[PDB]
Amino acid sequence: VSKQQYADANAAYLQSKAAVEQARINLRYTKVLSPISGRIGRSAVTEGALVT
Amino acid sequence: CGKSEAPPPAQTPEVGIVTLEAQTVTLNTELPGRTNAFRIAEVRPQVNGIILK
Repeated sequence: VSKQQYADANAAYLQSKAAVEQARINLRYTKVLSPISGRIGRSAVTEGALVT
Repeated sequence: CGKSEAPPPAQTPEVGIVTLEAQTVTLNTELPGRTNAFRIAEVRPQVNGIILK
């Protein structure tokens, strides 16, 4: 196989590898993590509520 | 024909006396506030359109 075909095949592979990370960070947003350490107040919103 | 009615000195009675002693007791405070649900969900539509049923 030519070097150009390996080049753009590797390019498309890295492109899909970036897209799956773009999906994985959105999965990481659905479990909201504490950005810092410390005390937390009471939850102003509760279960069953819609957030945007 | 006079010089009588010698006033008797008072004995000063009827003092109901309670003695005091050390006694442990717990303390309490009343605070005002409101009641809140354990979980409340207001339903909000996640799509667009008119209600049918």
